[PDB]
Amino acid sequence: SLLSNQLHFAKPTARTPLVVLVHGLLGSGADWQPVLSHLARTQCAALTLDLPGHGTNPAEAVEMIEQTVQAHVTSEVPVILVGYSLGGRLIMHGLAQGAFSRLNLRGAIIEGGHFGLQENEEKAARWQHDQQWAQRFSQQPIEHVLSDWYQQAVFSSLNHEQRQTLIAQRSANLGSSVAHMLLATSLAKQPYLLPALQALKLPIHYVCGEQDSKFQQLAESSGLSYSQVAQAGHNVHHEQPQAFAKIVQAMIHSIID
Repeated sequence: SLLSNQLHFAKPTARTPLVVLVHGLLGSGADWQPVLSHLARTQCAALTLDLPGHGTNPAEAVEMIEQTVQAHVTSEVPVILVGYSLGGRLIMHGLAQGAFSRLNLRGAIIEGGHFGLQENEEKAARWQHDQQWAQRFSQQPIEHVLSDWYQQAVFSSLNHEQRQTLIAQRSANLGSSVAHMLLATSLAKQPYLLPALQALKLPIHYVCGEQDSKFQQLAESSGLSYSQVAQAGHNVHHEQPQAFAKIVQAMIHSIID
């Protein structure tokens, strides 16, 4: 069993790194098409994947990501893991646990992934918050829930037309499957990851949008190398796919000739 997946551009090899792209809650591998359009010019292979409960197919998610990437490479192929939001957190969690140790990992790019909450008080509040969203996704019309989801602060950069486009695209999701994934990977349950990450020899690069105050402050205070993208909020790969692809290219350039 693999996650739903698609290989792009080229055969992964020692000379052609594999860029693994992992979307966030409500998204799918199709979210990466704008970035891939720009990355096509760079010698690499890319792998898009659908997280459990997502796509046209509605420790565990992490294992399945590792297995799906492993199915496309040998130990000689350099791999870059790129994750947006939940996808970022899944990658960071795997990295903190040593879960990708049988891949030739050469870098990671994390776009708006939360390192975790530090205090039981916040974790409790987060669990309530996540349960309330999950119930909404379970039992209310998805377009109603999505209309509120896209009013969250992380999406402050978006205009009405952008929000409406996303509401429409995301309304294909199965509400119950979204809710389960939300809870199963709730931030409330996440160990704080930043110390484990800081200790890795692997280069880890954080990407934030300048208009996303919450994740810009996380990026800025993390001590990790980071890009802060002008004229973008949380979802940089949607808002500024060319700038995002340039960041991925820079890491590819850093690992091979």
